[PDB]
Amino acid sequence: LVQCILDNTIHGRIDQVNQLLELDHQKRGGARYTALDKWTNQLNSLNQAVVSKLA
Amino acid sequence: VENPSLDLEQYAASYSGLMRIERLQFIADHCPTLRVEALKMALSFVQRTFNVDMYEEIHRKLSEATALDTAWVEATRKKALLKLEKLDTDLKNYKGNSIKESIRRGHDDLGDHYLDCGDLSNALKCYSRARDYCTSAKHVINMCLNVIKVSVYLQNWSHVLSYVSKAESTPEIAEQRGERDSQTQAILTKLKCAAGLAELAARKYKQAAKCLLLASFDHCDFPELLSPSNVAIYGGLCALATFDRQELQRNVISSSSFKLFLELEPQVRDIIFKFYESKYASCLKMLDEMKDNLLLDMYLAPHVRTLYTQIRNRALIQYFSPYVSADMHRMAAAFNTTVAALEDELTQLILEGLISARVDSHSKILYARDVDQRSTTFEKSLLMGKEFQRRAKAMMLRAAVLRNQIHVK
Amino acid sequence: HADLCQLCLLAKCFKPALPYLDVDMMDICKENGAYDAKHFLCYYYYGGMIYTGLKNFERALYFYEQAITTPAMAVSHIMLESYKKYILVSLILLGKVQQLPKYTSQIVGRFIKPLSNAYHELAQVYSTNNPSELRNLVNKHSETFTRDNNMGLVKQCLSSLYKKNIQRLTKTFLTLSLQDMASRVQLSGPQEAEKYVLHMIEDGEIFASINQKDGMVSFHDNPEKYNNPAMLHNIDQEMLKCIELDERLKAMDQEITVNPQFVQK
Repeated sequence: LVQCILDNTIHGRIDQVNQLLELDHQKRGGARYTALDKWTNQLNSLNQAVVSKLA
Repeated sequence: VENPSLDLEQYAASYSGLMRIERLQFIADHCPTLRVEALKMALSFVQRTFNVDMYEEIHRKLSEATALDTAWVEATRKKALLKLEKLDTDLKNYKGNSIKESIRRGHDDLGDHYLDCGDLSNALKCYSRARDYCTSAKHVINMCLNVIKVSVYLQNWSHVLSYVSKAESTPEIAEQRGERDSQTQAILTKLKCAAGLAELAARKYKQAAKCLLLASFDHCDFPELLSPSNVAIYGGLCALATFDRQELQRNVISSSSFKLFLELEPQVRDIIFKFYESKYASCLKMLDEMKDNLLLDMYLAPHVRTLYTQIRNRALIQYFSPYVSADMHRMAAAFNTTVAALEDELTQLILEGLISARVDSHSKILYARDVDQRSTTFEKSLLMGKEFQRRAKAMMLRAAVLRNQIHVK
Repeated sequence: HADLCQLCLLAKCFKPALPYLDVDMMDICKENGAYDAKHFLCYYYYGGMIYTGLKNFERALYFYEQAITTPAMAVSHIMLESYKKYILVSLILLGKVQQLPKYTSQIVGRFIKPLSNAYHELAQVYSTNNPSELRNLVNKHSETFTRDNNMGLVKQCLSSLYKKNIQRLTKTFLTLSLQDMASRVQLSGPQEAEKYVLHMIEDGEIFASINQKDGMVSFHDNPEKYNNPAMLHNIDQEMLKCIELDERLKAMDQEITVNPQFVQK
């Protein structure tokens, strides 16, 4: 399992304490949150430029 | 410390000339009960090979450690100077004959004497003039060989970087279209191999191995140059530290060109294979034993500490990558340390490094922490709004203090 | 405003001056001439002291910054003791000295800074977490910190170092013994660390629970998910501040357009 996971062949992780393998039935349409993160980052940089234009 | 796998036959047959002395001159002198035997072999070679300045510079220390022919070195100094002047007059005759064909070998031959004599500072300036007298592509091929080898021998890295870039663009972008898919001789193999040694000194390990792995074993064994033994070690250790699993498989594990170098160095081959196969206790243990051997090197010694730390960090991240919760007792045994020492190493990797986990010190279990994407965006967006409003109010007051023209006079 | 803040600062009645410090000044009264920069700096310095006394470091830092950024050509006594307090307040609220605005006067970068060298050294020590070393510096330069009357604001920097280190343990640990916790933060005792964590939970600077049976502290670090109606009202309140702030920006912009001087160029 370790070799497959490190090779990106199996999408999951191993719970060594309980001897479990939790798969990756995840990664839904969460591209909205990443889009909002880019919007916030651009606004943070743009705001600083406007104030520091001349003085 | 014992070296049973290193026989003296392989040690002496790797290097040639006086470049061996500068290897064991200072670092190999910090280990007692080991230099004394090597001094017996050093007493047979250091007198020969045209040594004049180094004859007295280094032997003054070993003299007090304890008849001989003290007058033997006196005669050598005077005779050497006379030989250089005799052949200069003959060369000038060809130049005055207006024969451009015969003068071609004159500049190439005169620069050769500089290397063997010992004085190399004048060779670099002489080679600058020879560049002007090179208009054909055939002439460019010859003078490129000399300039590369002499630059390293003086250890001027600032000038090496500025000068090596010229060799890239000068020869019409690698001989037009490559001259019908490269020549029979792999000259480009030697070009990159010399560059590989320079890049390691520049503290760029990834580019050093990247430009060292494509070496073709067609040269087999070259006694006139550096041994292939340290080439595998330099490439392998830089391969383990900087490239990831995908690049390691593509360039070392499955690349059927560098494996030949791994044959003459079996120890490094076991290092990379065991690291790839997620066997860390064996990979790190035999790496630790090899550290003492590499510490006597002149080139890898200033990089042993940095490379080893990088390798161990990669092992820790790669060990925890497939897990969502990993017991610390199994992890401690696999890393040759104790649970207490493992905790202190992982805290540094969680505070800043690539590991995203939370150590549970009660049951000694390393749980993996996954950030919540939705909450992270809300926290950052609200923080940006708070910062933006503060900047707006401060600017608003700045407008008032600018209109009123207020200053401290 | 400077006089009122100064009067309530000498005789300590900070509450009456709050309504005149919670509003954002946008205009400066010309007062038929006069009104030198001394009055402007006094308001944004005595206001900083007032907020500092009430342990409101978020707005106290803002007030000191405005005084520093005032255009100037010479060092003043009322501006010298505002770079000094800017560092101390930033060390208490934030983890380090905040970066000054790019349009600050050049007098602070060339003349004010060299006099304030005990506070700059304090910031240097307050970059690698070591309370023992910072304790020595405080007792070494103690004569300077007590002459400027900003004593008791450096002792809070001592406490803030311990609380910052505990706030850093939440970035790496999930359950830590009290005995083990009082070994990296140099609290020297599980009993001492027990009350330090308890105080921080009540303030809200950390999310943790103390298990006295095993002598452990579990770091929850799960404050709230953004699915609340209270959070919806919180975002709306931040909305109204920005919406109404933009309206006053538009109003002052329009008066520029109808200015007879503006139309010519």
